[PDB]
Amino acid sequence: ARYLGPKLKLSRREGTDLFLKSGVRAIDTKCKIEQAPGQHGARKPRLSDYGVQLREKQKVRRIYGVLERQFRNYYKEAARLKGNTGENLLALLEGRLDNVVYRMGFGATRAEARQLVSHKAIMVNGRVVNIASYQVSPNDVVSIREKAKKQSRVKAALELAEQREKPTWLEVDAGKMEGTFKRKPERSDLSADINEHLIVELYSK
Amino acid sequence: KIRTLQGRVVSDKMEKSIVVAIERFVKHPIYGKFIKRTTKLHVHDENNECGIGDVVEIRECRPLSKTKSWTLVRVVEKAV
Amino acid sequence: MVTIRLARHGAKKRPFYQVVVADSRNARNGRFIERVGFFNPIASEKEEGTRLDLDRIAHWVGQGATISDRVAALIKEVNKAA
Amino acid sequence: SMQDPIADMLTRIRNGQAANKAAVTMPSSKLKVAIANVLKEEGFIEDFKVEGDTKPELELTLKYFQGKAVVESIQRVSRPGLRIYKRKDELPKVMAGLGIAVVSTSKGVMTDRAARQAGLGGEIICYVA
Amino acid sequence: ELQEKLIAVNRVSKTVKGGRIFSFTALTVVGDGNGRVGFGYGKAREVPAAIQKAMEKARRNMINVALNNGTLQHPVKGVHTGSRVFMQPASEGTGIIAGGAMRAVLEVAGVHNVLAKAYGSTNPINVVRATIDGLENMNSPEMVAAKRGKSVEEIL
Amino acid sequence: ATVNQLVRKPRARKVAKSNVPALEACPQKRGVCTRVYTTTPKKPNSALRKVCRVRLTNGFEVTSYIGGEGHNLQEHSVILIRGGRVK
RNA sequence: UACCCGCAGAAGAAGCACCGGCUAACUCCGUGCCAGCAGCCGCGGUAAUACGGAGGGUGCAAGCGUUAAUCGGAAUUACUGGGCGUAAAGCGCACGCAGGCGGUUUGUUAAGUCAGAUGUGAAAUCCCCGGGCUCAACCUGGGAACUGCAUCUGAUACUGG
RNA sequence: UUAGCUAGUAGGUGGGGUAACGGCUCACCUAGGCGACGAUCCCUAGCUGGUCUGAGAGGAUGACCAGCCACACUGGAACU
Ligand SMILES: [Mg+2]
Repeated sequence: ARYLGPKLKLSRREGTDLFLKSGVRAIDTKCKIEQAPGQHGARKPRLSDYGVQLREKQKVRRIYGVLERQFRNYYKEAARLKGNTGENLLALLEGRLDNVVYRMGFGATRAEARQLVSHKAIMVNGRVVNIASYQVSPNDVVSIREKAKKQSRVKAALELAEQREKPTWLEVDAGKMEGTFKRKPERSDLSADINEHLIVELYSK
Repeated sequence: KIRTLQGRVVSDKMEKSIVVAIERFVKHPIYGKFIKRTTKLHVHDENNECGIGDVVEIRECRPLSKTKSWTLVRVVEKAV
Repeated sequence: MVTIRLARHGAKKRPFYQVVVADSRNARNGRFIERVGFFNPIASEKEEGTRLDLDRIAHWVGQGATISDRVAALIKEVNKAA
Repeated sequence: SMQDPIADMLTRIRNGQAANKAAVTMPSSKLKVAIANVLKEEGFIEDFKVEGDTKPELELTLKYFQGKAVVESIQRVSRPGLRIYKRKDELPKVMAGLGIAVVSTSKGVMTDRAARQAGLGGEIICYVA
Repeated sequence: ELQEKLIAVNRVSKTVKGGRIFSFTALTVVGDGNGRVGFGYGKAREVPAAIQKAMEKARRNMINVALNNGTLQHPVKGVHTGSRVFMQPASEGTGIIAGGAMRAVLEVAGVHNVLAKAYGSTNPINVVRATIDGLENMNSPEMVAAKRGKSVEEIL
Repeated sequence: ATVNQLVRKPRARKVAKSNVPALEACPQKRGVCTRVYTTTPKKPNSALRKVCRVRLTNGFEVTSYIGGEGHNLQEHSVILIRGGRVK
């Protein structure tokens, strides 16, 4: 129930950055960033209205690695809630446990953040949480437990967090390798390449 | 005070029994039109005293007959 | 006749009981009479485990109700704790 | 023939707007005045002039704005073949409340937003927008 | 800043003694994201050529539409040539709910959260003419305050 | 469309039937092969469509298209049909 | 049993469907109205993006497809929310009962109608706010709701009497 | 393209009967009773909370949980 294929092949499909590797080696030095994979990947078609709504939703899933049914459950939850549904939807996406570990930069990629939660190396409010898709409540702490603090892939990811923009809604520590979920973020606190007014309409035919 | 009803004296031929029809005036559950709907009842009169074509006032009583569980209380405007 | 017994309402291996006024000839899925409270044997900490209207119960024993074994135990032990 | 004076009235209002007339007259009724004394108050006509002794005749003054009309819509909700009785909660909002709905309740004739503040429903006559 | 969307690519024909002269036709709409929008139906002998005539029609002859913040102000319906189309404001954060040409014409109209439904003919020429007519006569609370000689709070 | 006519007579919503009645609202039904043969189709296409006349469970005698290319079908053989018309 | 530590290696653990348009995703080769394909329009009559194979790609996922079965889309029975000059559709007209419908004005009545209040509308379910299981599914607390009906107190504009 | 249906039927009086009221049963009177607001007859069917769909209106639906009902080889009958 995971994607296991080539990561940058998905980047070549959507054509934009998906942050799927550590960014140490330059991304364009690993793939033609503006050719879709395979034979007929150079020629850009007159892409239709249906496709760009699909490609937008296929972007956001492949941003966070979320399969369709479980992603649809987020849509059902966000539609049940109040206000802007896409802002509610992104909050659910930011509510993911394996997201915040990448947002705290403890794992270099989200999949490198996910394996840690899979291999039980995390403590949330002092409690180990095996589920990567767990929804993070506000004002909680996410601490590396002391079995796998000594992994070299932890502290090298901390430097990659220094390379990235530091998020705002995360009171993150370094010496204890812990953090604190301050508050929920905004639409504005995330990127602008994700349209609110498309992923709603795709699931509202 | 009592749960009483009125209606139209339809038949008075059979002895100690009159047939009274009652208009219930009800909305249609879909179309919303108010319909005159008719509920007839066999009412035990005494005395066979009711004129045909009359407004009576009735009351629910204990079961008088096989088809009759209704007894009048009084009569308004007996004439034709 | 009128009973007050324990009614399994929960998942497998984790029981939860609606201790209600019911009938001693009816069943657990089926007919109760009045819902007078609940009980969790897996009542953890920081949560109540037995919230019963202990005065309408006295109304029905006044009408001659029948009280089960744990129900007689737990109404005592609530009053032996509250 | 004559199945309603009210539906006669609203259509005579409706056809007078497009005819760009300044005065629409008709025989008057007690219910007609009770409606015509709302739309002046609600600002959809300018003047009504009830006159007539043997038979009262209501004469209206149509309100025109920037050349064109004011009455953008005028309808009938409770028709004589199908009556409408809605409670205080099911009172509508004509043009999202920008227009008005004429309701007659036991407290005479008023608008719906007054009837909500009156807190009592009744018979919805027409929609004016 | 006037964003532009083509609507229809289409191939009609005249018939002569020699045969059939195919001609490509195109429907477009422009709009600024504010309450200014204009459609354009162009026609030429060529697909990238008739669209420019369709745009040039649409760049002229605009219409001024009283929007609300991100939506309509009150629901209204729209008709042109058997193409009865109802539309409706919605709550914030729900997107445009419409199909066909109506998705395009509201997006260049700069609304963001609507409800809409087409009845009858879904012919994209006359279905967008019905959208415009409903958006055209949709009026402000401020205007009907001035039309009725009142204020906003004298309406609420 | 007058509501008095609507009162005296309700709107008769039209009742639709199945085009595949022999299954009698089942997903698949067992059948027995009666005759296996070919059939020329109608005008726009020209082929020999392999097809079998089938005795069913409920005694119905129907025809059902053999999909694919090539088969090992005999008469007096137990088969299973899913539906779908051939145009 | 729940849960807790050791152990060992990337180890033992991914597949269906699809690419003519409809609808996201194409080339090559076989094939020649044959073999076939097919939800619809429709493809194959030697150069097939529609057949078959390959490559590549799209969609999902421990499942993926097909069939069955119900609503939706379908306003395609149109209460909400249709039409009848010629696209289906106004009886060949007239009469007329039941029927439905009713000018104006005053009182009366309070039936309808509206308002209020009691009773009931079991629980479950759904909704809302919570809680509990590592989360989720699930369980569960409280609430709202159960659009009603009965009764009582009004109300009097309209519709009735 | 089911229009007439009913003789204990319908009512009364009296007697009997049942825990209970009542053609419940019987006797004797009366001729009534029902139906075009669908009686009658035919076809199909356990019913509701609910479930599924639908924006709603509605539509379909009654496995699982409930509430009720009916049945227990078939047809019968009482017994306790
Ligand atoms: Mg929202």
